[PDB]
Amino acid sequence: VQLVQSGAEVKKPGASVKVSCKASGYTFTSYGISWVRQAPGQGLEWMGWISAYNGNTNYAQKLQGRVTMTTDTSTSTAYMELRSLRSDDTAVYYCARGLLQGVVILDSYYYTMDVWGQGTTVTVS
Amino acid sequence: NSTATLCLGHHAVPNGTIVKTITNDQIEVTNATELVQSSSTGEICDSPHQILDGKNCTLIDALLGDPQCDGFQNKKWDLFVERSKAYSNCYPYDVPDYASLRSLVASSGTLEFNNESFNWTGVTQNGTSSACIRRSKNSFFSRLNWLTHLNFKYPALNVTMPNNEQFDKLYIWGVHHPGTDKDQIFLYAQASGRITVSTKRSQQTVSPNIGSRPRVRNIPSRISIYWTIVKPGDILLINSTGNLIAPRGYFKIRSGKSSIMRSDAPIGKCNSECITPNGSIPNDKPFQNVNRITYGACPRYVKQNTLKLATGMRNVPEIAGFIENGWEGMVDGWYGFRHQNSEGRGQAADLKSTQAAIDQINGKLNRLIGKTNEKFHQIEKEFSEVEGRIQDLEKYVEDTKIDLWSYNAELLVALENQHTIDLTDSEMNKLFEKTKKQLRENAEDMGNGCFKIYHKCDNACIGSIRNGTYDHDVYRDEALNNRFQI
Amino acid sequence: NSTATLCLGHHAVPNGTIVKTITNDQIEVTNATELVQSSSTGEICDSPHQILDGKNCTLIDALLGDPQCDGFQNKKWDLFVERSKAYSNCYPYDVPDYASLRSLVASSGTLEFNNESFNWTGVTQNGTSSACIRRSKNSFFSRLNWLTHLNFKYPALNVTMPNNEQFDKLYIWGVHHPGTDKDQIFLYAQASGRITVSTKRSQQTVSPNIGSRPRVRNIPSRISIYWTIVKPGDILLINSTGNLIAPRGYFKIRSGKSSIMRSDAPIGKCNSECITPNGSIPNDKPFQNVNRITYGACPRYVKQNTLKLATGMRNVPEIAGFIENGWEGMVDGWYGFRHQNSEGRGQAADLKSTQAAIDQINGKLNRLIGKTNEKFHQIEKEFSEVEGRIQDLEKYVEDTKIDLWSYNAELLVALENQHTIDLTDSEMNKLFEKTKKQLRENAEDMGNGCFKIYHKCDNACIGSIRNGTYDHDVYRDEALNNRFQI
Amino acid sequence: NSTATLCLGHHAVPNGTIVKTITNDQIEVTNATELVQSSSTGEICDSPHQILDGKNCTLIDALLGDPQCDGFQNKKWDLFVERSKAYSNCYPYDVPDYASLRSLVASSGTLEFNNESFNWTGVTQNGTSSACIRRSKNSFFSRLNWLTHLNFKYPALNVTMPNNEQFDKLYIWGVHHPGTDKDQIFLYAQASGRITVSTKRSQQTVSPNIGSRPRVRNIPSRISIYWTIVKPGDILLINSTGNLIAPRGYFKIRSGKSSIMRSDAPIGKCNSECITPNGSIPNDKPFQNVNRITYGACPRYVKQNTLKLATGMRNVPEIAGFIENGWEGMVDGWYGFRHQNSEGRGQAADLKSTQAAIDQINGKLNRLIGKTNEKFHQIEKEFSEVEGRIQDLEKYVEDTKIDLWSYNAELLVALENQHTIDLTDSEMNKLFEKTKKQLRENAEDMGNGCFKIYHKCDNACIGSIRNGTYDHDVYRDEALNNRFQI
Amino acid sequence: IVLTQSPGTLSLSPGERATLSCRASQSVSSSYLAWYQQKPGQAPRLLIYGASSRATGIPDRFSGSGSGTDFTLTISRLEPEDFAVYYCQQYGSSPRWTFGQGTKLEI
Ligand SMILES: *[C@@H]1O[C@H](CO)[C@@H](O[C@@H]2O[C@H](CO)[C@@H](O)[C@H](O)[C@H]2NC(C)=O)[C@H](O)[C@H]1NC(C)=O
Ligand SMILES: *[C@@H]1O[C@H](CO)[C@@H](O[C@@H]2O[C@H](CO)[C@@H](O)[C@H](O)[C@H]2NC(C)=O)[C@H](O)[C@H]1NC(C)=O
Ligand SMILES: *[C@@H]1O[C@H](CO)[C@@H](O[C@@H]2O[C@H](CO)[C@@H](O)[C@H](O)[C@H]2NC(C)=O)[C@H](O)[C@H]1NC(C)=O
Ligand SMILES: *[C@@H]1O[C@H](CO)[C@@H](O)[C@H](O)[C@H]1NC(C)=O
Ligand SMILES: *[C@@H]1O[C@H](CO)[C@@H](O)[C@H](O)[C@H]1NC(C)=O
Ligand SMILES: *[C@@H]1O[C@H](CO)[C@@H](O)[C@H](O)[C@H]1NC(C)=O
Ligand SMILES: *[C@@H]1O[C@H](CO)[C@@H](O)[C@H](O)[C@H]1NC(C)=O
Ligand SMILES: *[C@@H]1O[C@H](CO)[C@@H](O)[C@H](O)[C@H]1NC(C)=O
Ligand SMILES: *[C@@H]1O[C@H](CO)[C@@H](O)[C@H](O)[C@H]1NC(C)=O
Ligand SMILES: *[C@@H]1O[C@H](CO)[C@@H](O)[C@H](O)[C@H]1NC(C)=O
Ligand SMILES: *[C@@H]1O[C@H](CO)[C@@H](O)[C@H](O)[C@H]1NC(C)=O
Ligand SMILES: *[C@@H]1O[C@H](CO)[C@@H](O)[C@H](O)[C@H]1NC(C)=O
Ligand SMILES: *[C@@H]1O[C@H](CO)[C@@H](O)[C@H](O)[C@H]1NC(C)=O
Ligand SMILES: *[C@@H]1O[C@H](CO)[C@@H](O)[C@H](O)[C@H]1NC(C)=O
Ligand SMILES: *[C@@H]1O[C@H](CO)[C@@H](O)[C@H](O)[C@H]1NC(C)=O
Ligand SMILES: *[C@@H]1O[C@H](CO)[C@@H](O)[C@H](O)[C@H]1NC(C)=O
Ligand SMILES: *[C@@H]1O[C@H](CO)[C@@H](O)[C@H](O)[C@H]1NC(C)=O
Ligand SMILES: *[C@@H]1O[C@H](CO)[C@@H](O)[C@H](O)[C@H]1NC(C)=O
Ligand SMILES: *[C@@H]1O[C@H](CO)[C@@H](O)[C@H](O)[C@H]1NC(C)=O
Ligand SMILES: *[C@@H]1O[C@H](CO)[C@@H](O)[C@H](O)[C@H]1NC(C)=O
Ligand SMILES: *[C@@H]1O[C@H](CO)[C@@H](O)[C@H](O)[C@H]1NC(C)=O
Ligand SMILES: *[C@@H]1O[C@H](CO)[C@@H](O)[C@H](O)[C@H]1NC(C)=O
Repeated sequence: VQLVQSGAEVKKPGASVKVSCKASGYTFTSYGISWVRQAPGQGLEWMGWISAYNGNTNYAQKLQGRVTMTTDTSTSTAYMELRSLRSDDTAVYYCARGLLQGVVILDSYYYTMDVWGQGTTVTVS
Repeated sequence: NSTATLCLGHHAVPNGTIVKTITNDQIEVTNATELVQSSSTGEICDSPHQILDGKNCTLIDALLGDPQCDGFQNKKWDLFVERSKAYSNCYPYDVPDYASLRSLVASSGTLEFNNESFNWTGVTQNGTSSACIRRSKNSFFSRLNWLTHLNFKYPALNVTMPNNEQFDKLYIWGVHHPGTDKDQIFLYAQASGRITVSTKRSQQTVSPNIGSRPRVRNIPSRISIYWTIVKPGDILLINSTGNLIAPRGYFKIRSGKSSIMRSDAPIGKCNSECITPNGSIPNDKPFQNVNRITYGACPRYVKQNTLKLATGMRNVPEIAGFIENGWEGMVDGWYGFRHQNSEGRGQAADLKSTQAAIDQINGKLNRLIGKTNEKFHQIEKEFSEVEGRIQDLEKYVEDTKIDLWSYNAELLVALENQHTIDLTDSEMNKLFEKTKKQLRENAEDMGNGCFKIYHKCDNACIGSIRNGTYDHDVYRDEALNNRFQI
Repeated sequence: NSTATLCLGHHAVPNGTIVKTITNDQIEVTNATELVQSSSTGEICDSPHQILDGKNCTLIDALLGDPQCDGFQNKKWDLFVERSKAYSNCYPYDVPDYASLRSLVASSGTLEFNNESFNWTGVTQNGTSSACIRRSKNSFFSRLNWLTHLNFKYPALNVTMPNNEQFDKLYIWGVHHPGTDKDQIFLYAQASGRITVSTKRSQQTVSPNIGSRPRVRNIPSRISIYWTIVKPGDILLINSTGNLIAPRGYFKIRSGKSSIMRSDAPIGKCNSECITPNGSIPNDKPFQNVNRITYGACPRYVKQNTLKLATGMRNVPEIAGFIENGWEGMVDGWYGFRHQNSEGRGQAADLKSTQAAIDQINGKLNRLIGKTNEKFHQIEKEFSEVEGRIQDLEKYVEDTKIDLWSYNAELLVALENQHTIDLTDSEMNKLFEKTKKQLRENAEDMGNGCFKIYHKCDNACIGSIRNGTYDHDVYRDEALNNRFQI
Repeated sequence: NSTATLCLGHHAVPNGTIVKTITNDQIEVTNATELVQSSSTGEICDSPHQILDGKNCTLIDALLGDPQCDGFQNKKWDLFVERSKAYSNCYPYDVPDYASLRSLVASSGTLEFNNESFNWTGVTQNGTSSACIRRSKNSFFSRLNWLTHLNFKYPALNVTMPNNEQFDKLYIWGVHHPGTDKDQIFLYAQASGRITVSTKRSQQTVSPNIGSRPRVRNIPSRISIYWTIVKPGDILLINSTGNLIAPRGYFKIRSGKSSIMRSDAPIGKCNSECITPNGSIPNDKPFQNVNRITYGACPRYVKQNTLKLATGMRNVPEIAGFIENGWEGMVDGWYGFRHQNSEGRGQAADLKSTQAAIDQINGKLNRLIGKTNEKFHQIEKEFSEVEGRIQDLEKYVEDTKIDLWSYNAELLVALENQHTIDLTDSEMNKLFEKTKKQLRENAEDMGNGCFKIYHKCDNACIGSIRNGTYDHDVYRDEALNNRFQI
Repeated sequence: IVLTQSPGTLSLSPGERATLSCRASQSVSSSYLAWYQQKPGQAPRLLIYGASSRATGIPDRFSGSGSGTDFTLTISRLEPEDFAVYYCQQYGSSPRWTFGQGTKLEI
């Protein structure tokens, strides 16, 4: 199973960036897509999750009102648009397979993020 | 036509599963999972617990030093496995309060033995018997020293062994009960007298009892085994005039998770946190029906052979909606819409309410699977001999525990199945009310889970209704014209 | 007039029953049933279980052969009833670990005894005492052989009795403790020595103790009773120099459902599966408050004097419907209709919602009523002596079991009553929603459980509505002209 | 304007709490209370129970009469507190089945002792030792009489003490075990012999065992302590030739609520029904997580550190109503209305539905608070020595009880939280439906918990709606003209 | 909730046993916790799902355990390829994940 992210971006403060994540090897609408931010240094900050199955989202409180997530079933792609970029947002942004959707989860495997993208390395300012 | 019918409904399957509820003993559901583990793998796992296979050796035989148990010297274990084929092949012996010593050593978890130098002057050491053949030579228990007279004298022994360490010392010793008086004189050159072994806290006095006993391995005599625990700072004093089977040192006592189990199951290469006499079992399900004797992170033992937890909707197998029946043709989700309009028929699932119901079911499942309680040393649950009131109490306690956990398992499953069903009915009703409030005055409820929409409504219109974007005012005048004729 | 009122509602009773729910401690319901059996019939039934009435005998005295117990020889039972009037009338004796031997025989369930020919040479057999008068003659226990010297000699006995049977043999034997040394010489012509009784797996050595004891039946001496269990293939060896109360044979040990109970209740001619010390009780109710000591297929013992399970609707004492109150004048069913139209005021019952409620209540009752816990041999639950640690543990185990089952009974009843009330309120709402959906746009909800139907609706019309055959398109034009004034 | 909006909703708080339900491990609620008492006050209060502080004495030391325990003579208690600092300061002794005597006396609850005149002729009374210093003088246990020879003779004793009282007499006596034979001759002028103490229902025979033991307080000899219970009408007979530590009288055995506890907590001054080794605790919460050892009206011990019982509604933090979110700006109740009309915005709480929800919550709380189970004497729960089978059974029984009560507490809290949330959601729905029914055909449901009222509606009509006095007929013509465009 | 990494294995060497652990501010279900390995220059990969279950192909040495509020990775014997930043993941009731600060396991 593979997740392929878009290439690197360089943005000026005040601009927005839309990062794509293309899925291959599994039914796209059978799982959600989670976005995680790896800042220079520091740990992994979770940003949000969107359900490819039904379109539901969940956002980190620090980014509420700033990030819009969307999916496209026909292309099996997910997008995350981060608005009003500031220099604090320079980081490597990862997409990953999230929760199982449409099926009752009995195993603990499906509560983890087992497939990760490459990381786009978005630079702000 | 000039109107459309929008029906709401839910999925169904050709063959559902029958589950129990508080109100309905046999309710058919679309899916269910088993919460009782009813089978084992047949093998005990080497991981994560250290398993010591007793083979032909019992724990006490290993403790005393039966020559066939030489391979068990200074061993450690998390679980000692006692085989039904084990037998003694050394001098016949008995142990007053055998069960207590077996439990004591089993819970200690080690046979580590440290030799000590006892004075034993004026007597002979390392007595042997033809009953205990070690390497084609007469021998004796490897952890016991059979003392006999020296030059036809056996002076009284008063031997002191202080405990200068920081741990409890377990001393195993015994008393020889000769078959006849000639054996008593031959070995000790005097009358039986008595043996007193004492510490500052306690004392044990045992008298030899000369007499004939049924021969075991051609030996008419017996050795009785006694044990004492010497606390740090205490002193072991052995006062004896004869018939003493002396210690050669001490065993360590530790606190821990060690225990002993009786099982003939083979030991294999696997990893399981739950060991039973039938072999290891998975510990995912909250309950098991394999055995009452368990070690490690095992499910609770219940009497029920099966308990099925609903993980789905009422089946209600087969235009009409959820009021009349379920829809067997849905594969995309659990809840959805079906319609008849001016273009033709169609169907689409409502995936948000499906996921809400699934998330609630996932919640219920999370609280049961993988929450196993871990237990180690426990009481004996199976007995080979009739004993008395203590055995009766142990059996009563285990039967009480089993009856109460079986009750809890039955009530838990019935309550969770009732709540799962009520939740899926609630989700169906919430979707129906959402659609009714969105349509407002542009549609009427026909009583079968469907709405009659009194205006032309194309597939974009139906899709708008399904995804929550229907604009009420746009069609209001047309609908009122159709509904009331102005 | 131009419109009609159709009210929906449910029945009520002048005086209901108070039950507990999760939400409310005292909710009045139309009907409730008792789930705690609080009284017995006062007599023990002799069917289906075999009951042996001990009369003046204890189980141990029947075992040993006290002359008054001659009528109990070779008897079998499912339940042995020990009377508070029982007393011994034979040579005084004591039994170390009395409770265990009593449990052994009670569990075995039989006094079947087979005689064996022991060598017993050189001694005088069949010793007697004035304490044990059998048939106006001095005698002794019928299952014991009091051995004394022969011609002023008591040669050492070494008597072998191999176990060549396929079952365990229970041997009962004892040790004589003379009041004086003159009695020791008179009876045995020598010093006490010691008695050893052994098998391949065990040995018991008991020394006689010469001394005066308080006179019982004018006897200053005692007999101590010991027992041994000989497994198939084993050998019983008795090594004795005097003071031996020899066995005359063996008792069989069987596995089964037999037990011992202490009860002064008469034994009658009746049939009951549950026996208590207070007599037999019905076992239809899931719980009982008669006694903690039970035998057979008994209800669980709880502390609550009463637990009432709702078997009906919430009682709301008194046109208007279910929102404000119930209807006390209905006798045909639980749910129903009332109407007021141009012909007059009427009433009819809805027997399908009523039957649905009855079916769900019957389901709950069928899961609760007639399901009991069959248990036979148990621990002792009442004590006449202060024993210490072991008695304290037995009491603790029973108190814990009782508190846990009382909790389970209380929670179960509160849950069942909460679900019964929620279900019957749901059935009322289902009937109301069904009627509303059937009426469509021809009626308005008046807020009190009644519909105002905006057209003439005679008794045929009301009947059509009640049975689900109302066609709203027949009266639609009249209803809209009345509702919206054109 | 020509149209008003009336929204219904419920309160919310900026930061709620998390509780567990049947369906969701983490549901946010406005309020919750703790049901587990996780901490003690640190002191054991001297009321309502009578507490005897053992200080430097153990219960057995006080029973025997250790010189340091003279302040405990003839004392009574409800709870005896044994300190970890207690030590013996008298002649070294051991008690076979120590735990049983300690439990026996702790259960009796008194050290009341009545002296009796035993004949004890031919022997010297009141023997003393340098180990037991009472008033800077050699002494012995105050409740024991160490008998020695008189004029180098120790005649056989046969001493009768009849029980002519209506209560059980507890006699404490012992056996002297000299370090050497020289001490045996010095004290008794003869061979060890044996001591027999008997009653009509019992006999105990103990032989002295002469030999060296490790010195405790410079004494190489030991005294073994034995006890006997004499029933009303029975006789105590002591037959002894030497080595007897005679009774001086008897202790009463009474039934009661007395027990013994091990604790180093200071004794405080308060009224607290529940005492734990960590101090007294409040007994208001149904569960506790302080200790396993309890006395009095204590909460049940569970393994959870916290269990939170919801006492409010789902928080649903943020015109619009209940369906979209809660109202954080409402502080005068739990339910209410918001308005938007020709005058402006408004808001008012509905206090009747708030009180109904509160009354139901208060009902659940009353069922869960101050309903503890009072327990007194129980099994020992903590051990300092490795004893074997009996200790293992006691530990198993307590572990089973704790696991079952922890399960019951977890299930009960999840059950109460799910019912509280379902009931308050039902109350919200009842208020919405009541408003809808009152409005009849003068308003439409907008889908977000709000009504669109199709007429000019000032604050007087809004108030009429809130208090249940809205007359839909007076506004019917205006509402229908605006709503349907007649 | 919030997780505290409390790094205890910052400096180890091949052949040593790791005691790397994670403490939650609140107790959590064991089924909702996982361990991840992030090598320099690469996206994190899942190692352990639940408290002790191995996910995809992985060496047998990566056998962890834990319960309640305290979870441990317990790497049996380190190899040079195992030096990486290890993250503790906690899944909540809502479809939300949280990570710890990360324990850097280096030579
Ligand atoms: C007491 O009796 C037993 C058995 O009756 C004797 O034991 C037997 O001794 C012979 C000696 O040749 C053996 O061959 C048998 O196998 C033994 N049988 C059993 C069951 O032990 C014992 O020797 C007798 N003791 C005395 C002192 O006469
Ligand atoms: C030891 O004392 C008891 C009682 O003090 C003696 O038993 C009494 O014996 C007489 C006749 O000798 C009887 O009339 C009494 O009823 C007996 N009383 C009891 C309580 O048994 C006993 O005989 C004495 N022992 C010796 C050896 O003299
Ligand atoms: C048996 O040995 C013990 C100790 O080995 C002897 O007890 C010691 O006696 C001396 C005086 O003789 C004391 O100073 C010691 O403190 C004692 N130690 C202990 C541990 O008791 C005992 O006397 C010996 N008995 C015989 C008969 O030799
Ligand atoms: C039931 O659920 C399990 C796990 O979600 C799934 O594998 C199985 O196919 C389901 N069965 C049906 C009939 O839906
Ligand atoms: C156990 O004893 C039997 C006796 O025949 C022997 O064949 C077998 O090899 C023994 N097993 C071990 C492990 O010593
Ligand atoms: C007895 O056997 C042990 C076994 O190692 C030996 O060390 C000791 O010296 C022997 N003593 C005698 C007297 O044979
Ligand atoms: C204990 O040892 C001493 C040493 O002199 C001896 O006199 C005494 O009889 C011994 N006692 C026993 C019971 O062995
Ligand atoms: C496990 O073993 C016990 C005892 O041998 C047996 O009663 C039980 O049926 C066995 N269960 C299974 C699943 O093999
Ligand atoms: C809803 O469905 C309609 C019809 O397909 C479409 O035109 C509209 O854009 C959809 N809206 C959303 C938010 O999906
Ligand atoms: C209650 O139910 C019983 C049957 O279980 C019936 O005999 C009795 O008449 C009922 N009482 C009422 C008031 O309905
Ligand atoms: C029981 O004993 C009493 C008193 O000796 C006697 O009157 C009665 O007849 C006895 N009954 C039987 C059945 O032995
Ligand atoms: C002893 O009594 C039994 C009773 O049946 C009898 O058979 C046996 O012959 C008697 N023996 C002697 C020596 O009296
Ligand atoms: C019992 O008392 C008598 C009194 O003469 C005495 O001779 C006998 O030895 C005593 N027995 C014991 C065991 O003390
Ligand atoms: C056992 O019997 C033999 C037979 O000669 C005898 O010598 C021995 O003393 C007896 N022992 C006992 C304890 O009765
Ligand atoms: C049954 O007997 C016991 C003991 O006599 C008594 O405590 C209990 O109250 C009795 N119960 C009934 C219902 O008679
Ligand atoms: C329903 O009631 C009406 C009343 O007249 C009757 O005509 C009709 O046949 C009934 N239908 C059924 C199915 O009972
Ligand atoms: C919770 O309820 C208590 C009363 O039991 C009250 O004192 C407290 O203020 C309430 N808290 C909130 C946040 O409502
Ligand atoms: C307990 O013993 C110690 C020994 O040093 C002493 O200081 C203390 O005062 C004693 N306590 C009492 C209450 O006698
Ligand atoms: C004490 O015992 C002796 C010997 O049995 C007896 O002579 C004496 O009278 C007794 N003392 C009394 C009865 O006070
Ligand atoms: C023994 O001491 C008690 C007081 O403890 C005293 O009353 C009694 O008279 C003394 N007897 C002798 C013989 O000294
Ligand atoms: C209660 O006492 C025990 C034993 O001293 C201790 O382990 C436990 O932590 C104590 N509980 C509290 C709440 O302090
Ligand atoms: C309800 O409120 C209206 C508006 O203020 C008022 O006129 C009316 O009297 C009130 N009725 C009651 C019962 O409070």
